[PDB]
Amino acid sequence: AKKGAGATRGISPVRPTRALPIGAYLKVADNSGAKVIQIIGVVGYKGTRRRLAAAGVGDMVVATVKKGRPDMRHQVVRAVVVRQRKEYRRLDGMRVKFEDNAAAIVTPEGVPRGTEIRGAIAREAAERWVRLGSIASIVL
Amino acid sequence: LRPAKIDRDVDKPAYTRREYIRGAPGPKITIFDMGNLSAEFEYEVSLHAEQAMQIRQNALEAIRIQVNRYLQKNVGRSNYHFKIRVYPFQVLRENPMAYGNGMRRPFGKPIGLAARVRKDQKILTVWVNGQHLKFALGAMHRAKMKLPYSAYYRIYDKEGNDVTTKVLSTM
Amino acid sequence: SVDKAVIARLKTHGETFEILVDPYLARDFKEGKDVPIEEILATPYVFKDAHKGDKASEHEMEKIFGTSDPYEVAKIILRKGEVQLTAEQRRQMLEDKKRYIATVIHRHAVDPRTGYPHPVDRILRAMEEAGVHIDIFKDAEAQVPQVIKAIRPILPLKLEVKVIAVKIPGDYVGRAYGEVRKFGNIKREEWGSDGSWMFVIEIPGGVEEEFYEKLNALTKGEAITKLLERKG
Amino acid sequence: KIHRPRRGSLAYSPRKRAKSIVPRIRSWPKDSEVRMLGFAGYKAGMTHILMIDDSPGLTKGKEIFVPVTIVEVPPLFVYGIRAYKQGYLGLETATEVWFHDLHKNVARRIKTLPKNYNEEAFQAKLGQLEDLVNDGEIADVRLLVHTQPWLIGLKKKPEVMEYAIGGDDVKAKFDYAKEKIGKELRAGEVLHEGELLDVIAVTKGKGTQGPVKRWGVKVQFHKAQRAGKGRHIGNLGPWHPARVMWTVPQAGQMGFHHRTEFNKRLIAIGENGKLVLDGNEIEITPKGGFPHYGIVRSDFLMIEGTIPGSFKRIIRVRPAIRPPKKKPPVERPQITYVSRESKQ
Amino acid sequence: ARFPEAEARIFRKLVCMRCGATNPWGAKKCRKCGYKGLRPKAREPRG
Amino acid sequence: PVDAWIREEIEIPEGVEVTVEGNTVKVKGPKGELQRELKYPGVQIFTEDGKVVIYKEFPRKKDVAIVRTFKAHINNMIKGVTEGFKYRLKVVYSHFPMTVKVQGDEVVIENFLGEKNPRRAKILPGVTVKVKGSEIEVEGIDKEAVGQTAANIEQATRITKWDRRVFQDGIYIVEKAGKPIKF
RNA sequence: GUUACUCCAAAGGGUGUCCCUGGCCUUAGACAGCGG
RNA sequence: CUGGGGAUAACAGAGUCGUCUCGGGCGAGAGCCCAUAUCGACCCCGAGGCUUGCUACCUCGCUGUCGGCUCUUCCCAUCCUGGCCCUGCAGCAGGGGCCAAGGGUGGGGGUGUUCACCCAUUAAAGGGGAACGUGAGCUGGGCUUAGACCGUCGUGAGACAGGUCGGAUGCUAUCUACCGGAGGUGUUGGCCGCCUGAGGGGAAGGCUCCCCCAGUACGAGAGGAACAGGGAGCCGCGGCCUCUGG
RNA sequence: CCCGAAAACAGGCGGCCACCGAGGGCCCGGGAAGAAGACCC
Ligand SMILES: [Zn+2]
Repeated sequence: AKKGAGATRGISPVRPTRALPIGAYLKVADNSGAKVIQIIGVVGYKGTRRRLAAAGVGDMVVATVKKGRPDMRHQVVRAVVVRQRKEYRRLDGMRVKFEDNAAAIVTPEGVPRGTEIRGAIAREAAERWVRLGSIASIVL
Repeated sequence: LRPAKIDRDVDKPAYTRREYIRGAPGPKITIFDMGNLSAEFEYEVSLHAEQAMQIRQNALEAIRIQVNRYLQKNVGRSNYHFKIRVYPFQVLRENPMAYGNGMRRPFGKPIGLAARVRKDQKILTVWVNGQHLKFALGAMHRAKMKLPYSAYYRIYDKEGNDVTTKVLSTM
Repeated sequence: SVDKAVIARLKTHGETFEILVDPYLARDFKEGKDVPIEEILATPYVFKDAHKGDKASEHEMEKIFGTSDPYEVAKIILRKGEVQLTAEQRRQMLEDKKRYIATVIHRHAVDPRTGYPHPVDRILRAMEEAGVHIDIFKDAEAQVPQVIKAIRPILPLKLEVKVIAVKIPGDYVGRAYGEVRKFGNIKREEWGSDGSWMFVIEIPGGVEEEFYEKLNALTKGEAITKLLERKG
Repeated sequence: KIHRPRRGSLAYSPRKRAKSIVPRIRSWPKDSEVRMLGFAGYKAGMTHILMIDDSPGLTKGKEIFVPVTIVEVPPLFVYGIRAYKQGYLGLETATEVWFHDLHKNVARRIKTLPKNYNEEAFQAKLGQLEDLVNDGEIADVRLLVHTQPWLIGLKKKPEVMEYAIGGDDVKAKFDYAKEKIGKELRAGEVLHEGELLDVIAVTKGKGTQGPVKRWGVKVQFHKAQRAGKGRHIGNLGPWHPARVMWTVPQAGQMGFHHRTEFNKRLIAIGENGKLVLDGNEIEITPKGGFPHYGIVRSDFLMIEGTIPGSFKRIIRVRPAIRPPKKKPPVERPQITYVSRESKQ
Repeated sequence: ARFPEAEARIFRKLVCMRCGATNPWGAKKCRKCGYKGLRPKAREPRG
Repeated sequence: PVDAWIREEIEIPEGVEVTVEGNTVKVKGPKGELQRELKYPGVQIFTEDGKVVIYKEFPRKKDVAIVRTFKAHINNMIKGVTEGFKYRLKVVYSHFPMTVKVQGDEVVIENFLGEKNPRRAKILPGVTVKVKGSEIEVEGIDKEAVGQTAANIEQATRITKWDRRVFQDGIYIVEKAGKPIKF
């Protein structure tokens, strides 16, 4: 047991489906300067001939900032998907979906660049990144 | 420059006359005698060509420099009369083709020079005393490396008789 | 190797004569060297055009320039004309030269506030910001002095020779003497009854962490040191 | 150059119609327990349960959704014993012994049954086979079995098959077979709840299909879609070799293939249509009946996951020729809910 | 942490300067190439 | 060729019985009995009154080498059935002491470099191993099997991933059949 | 290797084996070993 | 426009290998000393036929095209994955070399582009051949007709291996080949059923990350592994419709 | 794991008939199978 007290990652047994390919615009839910981002990459993914990388809830993506204060605009950031419109299954068999697609901006390690998340987030995301539910007021 | 297998052989007529060859080049070799020239040494170690051959002046000069540096670092200028016996008289030519006209009017312009040697002919000689035959053989080897074909060395005494086997046995 | 020979021309007296030179030996030829213009050129003439084929009239040259030899008029074409270096080569050479300059300055220049060095990266940044006129045919060593002042105000710094006083408990002195004198300028090498080496060195001042870290790695962190005045 | 894997597998070729609707078993597992190594039944339908997870891995100890297939298994009848010997290359049949009293319907598969063949003749033949086996020539003993499709009113023409016996002693195998012949055999005497199984059946038919669906070929650019080539492959190959290669994807028969699956878990064995969960006896048949299959009434297997075949197709089962190293326990798991709502 | 017993069995080896193959202790030429230059396996660090 | 009738001879000691059965050599002595097959085209092994004689009647270099090799093998067999052979191993470590133990036909080594997994060496039949602290003895009646057991115990500890000037832990032979190993 | 030619890879190396020649030590020689 | 020409070019092929791609021998030296950890001048010896040239043996209505999409296969001179050796290899990483072609080698921006350049990921994002694989498979952006504009050359009609806009894409398969599906004869009388399994095919699997071993070995410190043991996922393959979507 | 008695040593076993007739096909009601044929009840 090396480093568990100060930690950024955990395990989740659900593995939702991949609903957002490269090119998708995400509304930002954290209280950072950014408002809208665009997906240009999915961390950890390897594909095939003429396949677009896609992401779902709990995955870390590489994105560009399109709207927000000039300090953040035109930069390449990392972020985590915290809710999606495409329904995904759980262990009991009941499906779950949300009202919109949204993300939260983090550091390559997994540390949030912000102190407040607005709206409900997914337990899958909160489980895989233990430093988010702390700063989220609703986790379903 | 171009590979030496182009000029190795001797199947072409001799081309050694400068009152008729237009634009012929000068030699890049000026020194043929090195060391001590008036010292009457005992043993004469001479290289010999194994077949007929055509040696470039570039190879000649490289041989000269290497062998002389070796003999200086090991034997000492006071010894080792070193001589190259052959002079470059042949003129080598290349066809100026590579817009071009290909094989139209092909007769080469002169590029370089070479020395012609026949079978069992002497190329170079080291005159040395007994206590440096090791280094004379080393020089033989070094020169052998830098030649287009193969060559063999022999040894001679005063009166110029072969004592190579007797001297090789007893070291 | 005419495949990638480039062109240089001199326009004067109402005509146009190109040449086919090696792009990296023309560099030396106009930089200032003992020049084998034979090796420089690709074809041994002077011509209207490299892609057409028309070598001009000998007495036309005689008239305009004054020479009969073609190598001499090509020499003067390279003198007073312009070479057709590709944008690739121009960019690459420009960058390499200004990198050379940035190193040549950083290695011995620092700010008189605290003695920190100025990294080559932000040296390059200050250059690109102020706007520097790097010549691609001039000698770097000789064009730096201008670039000094053109960038001093935007980024002030001085040529600040650091002078240091160093201690070693010599057990690896036979392992550090040569290594540390590779730098140079070692003054008053002194000793002690405990075989311990004490001295005062006068190296340039920009490179300090190199010296410190190499000494620490070579002595297993068993070295004492003190910075005397930064004699400029 | 762009690299990518080829489209489809070459391990299941030629992709042709199966030789028979009754599937053949090619290899048998090595078992120390002296028992019949398989059973056969008819596929009925699918449902789902909620159970507490047993197997190693994450999710262990939690309540999970599990899909389930139901296979109706009426008892088989053992009508024969075969002996095998070793020939030059492989095994060859040495002789057969049959029972004398067989159902009237067996003649629908075997049109030519013996005329008199009384019990004393049957016993004399058994004795001959026994003495033959008692020497040392014989190498393997197998049972001859037929289904009884008339109990569940599905049809009247039985399916006739051969099944191997576990162990490594021909004499033990023969004692088992001699105590079995002439009788009905149930699935609870052969299978154990919690086992892993391999299932064998012929897949659903789909007729002739093109390469997009038969091999996973791509649909061409929309210009080709408007040219008349959208659902075609580009070319059949290069100039040299000046022939079409067998590896090039083409249209042909799709479906109705012999296929084998690995490591499907047996959850529970039911009797007379009922399952006992917590003292209760509940019916697996959903309200309204299984779609395209009626009511289950005799005996049934509950198998995890999916299995090849249409609904009323004959299925064969064998134990785990190739199991993993971290098997789950051989014991019925804890089931919290079984769905028996309408399925249409 | 010197262990001469370990050294006598790790470092009693010759190496060929042409191909790099290892050779027995008393070899005069190499096995794969016939080169006559063999140097002992390095027992202290160089440079 | 080299000579005419190359012939080597061995004198049979106190109570050693040597027999030939067509290409095999049986050697019985106070302890144990050994067998070995030795054949090469043209080489004859036969027993005289009190001698082992190896003969070839028009030999080349390779035949001479074969003959001398066979002679050495027979001498080893004789010495083995007479006295025996004894090899010695030394255990060394810097950190993580490791425990070596004998388990049936295997030697097991634990805590080598701190690994959670044990290394295993196979003992050949007719060999006995004794562990007393940092020193190990392999005693046996036949030299090939004895040396092979020793070599296996050694090769169960070999590293490939780190510099051996620094990582030197393991087990090493120090004495072969009564012959120290020196650099 | 089992190739007359049409239509067959080298410089440089080899205690691989079979031969020829010429010197030098030998009844205590040329390795290793008891003993500086 | 007519008549002809493979007596003669562009064009693929044959030949050749100067050039090109890949190597070797010897040893001046560089490397604190130390040729050979690494680098290795000058000079000599080669392989391949994947670059361009040379020649003019084949074809003058065989097809005269570049690039892209789609589909299959082979070579190794190996980029990653498996296993080893030396080091100027403490550890983490790096250099160099040996065995191995089973699997992998992707997505985007400008440009008709191949190539080259840049971006973010990645275990890595190797390079070649098959008529510069593949138009009786597609496309038609470039190139190479007839229309038109600019610049330059020319008295002019006009031209430019200079730039720019626009500019036709045919087939009922005779033989063989392949994917699947049937009817016969033979197997020495006819028929029903169950088996064997000679031969052929297979990638049916490949790879990554996390936990623990462990802040341990190593190391002055900064930093920082491994064997075993536990989990999850991506790519590929084969099936099914209980659940969810169309 | 898939194909596989046309495997030319063109196989083994059990059973039925012949040495009027065993067996098979057309036909009829239909699919879980299907371009014609074939397959299954
Ligand atoms: Zn070597």
